[PDB]
Amino acid sequence: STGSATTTPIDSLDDAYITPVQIGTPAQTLNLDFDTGSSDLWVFSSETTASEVDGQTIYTPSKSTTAKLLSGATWSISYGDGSSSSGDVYTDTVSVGGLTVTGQAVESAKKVSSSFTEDSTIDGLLGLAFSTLNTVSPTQQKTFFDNAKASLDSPVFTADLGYHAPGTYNFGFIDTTAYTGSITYTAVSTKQGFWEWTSTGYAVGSGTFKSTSIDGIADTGTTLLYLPATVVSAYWAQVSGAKSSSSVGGYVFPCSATLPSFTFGVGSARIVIPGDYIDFGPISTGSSSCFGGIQSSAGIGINIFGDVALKAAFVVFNGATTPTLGFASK
Repeated sequence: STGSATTTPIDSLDDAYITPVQIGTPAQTLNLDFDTGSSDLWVFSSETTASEVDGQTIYTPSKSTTAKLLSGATWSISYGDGSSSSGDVYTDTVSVGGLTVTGQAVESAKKVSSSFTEDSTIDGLLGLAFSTLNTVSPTQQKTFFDNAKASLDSPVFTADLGYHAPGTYNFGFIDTTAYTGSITYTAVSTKQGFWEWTSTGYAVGSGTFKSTSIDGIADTGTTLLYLPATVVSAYWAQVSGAKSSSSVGGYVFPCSATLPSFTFGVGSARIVIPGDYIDFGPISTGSSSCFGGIQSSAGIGINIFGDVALKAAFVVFNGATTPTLGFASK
């Protein structure tokens, strides 16, 4: 089997991407944030504290003839941005772009933190990291991809995120029309539960490529590109007036600037992020200070190849017995 679904930016900055997902019988369609950095499929629901729902579409398990309470199971997750959610668990039928999994754990939120409430466009998350990170207790549950894998034509999914435009998540096949050149595959460590890999270096604009190993994670659920402070300083030093602002929370730059590109290495291959992809707009409405899309990871503990990086590539998440990642230009 295969599936193919369009993913759409939630706003004009590509702050996140939403993909429609069918849950239950009859189908209830919710727009979920597909997140290769986590492993829980959770949704706003009829159980979510009413004051914490503000415009999201909710899953109502009592209206699904295939929903079954997973007795005793609870979940609770905290994300790198400080947000969190928790609740109980149902199993139900879940379909993405024509690909159906029966018995998928659907984690129903009883509580969500303010940033989720405040974003009316995201009805939940669909985790695509390794199932070892799934938070359901006392019986850990499998991701949608893990449950689908054996049925897929090939045990892979691909992320093709757009810049200020829709893109595609495919399951079970590699669309050879969706990229240019060849796909370069690189090794993955699953030891932390992530799609963790080692970039071979970087360049700023037209500058020379610096060969240096950068371990980090391919994370569709993180907006920006988070890299070591040395790399980030070298980038922003090429932008007149750019500075790191403790009060804003990262590098800002004059909105009048033209940003240089940023290149990252995948083996001997190179992925070029155009400068425009690094502009996240005014820090507050009407400001002439703009927020940068490349930020330091120094306070995170891990480097994160988020959407800013991934949207410049066609990315293969290869879930073969030994997982690997593939990157192609497009």
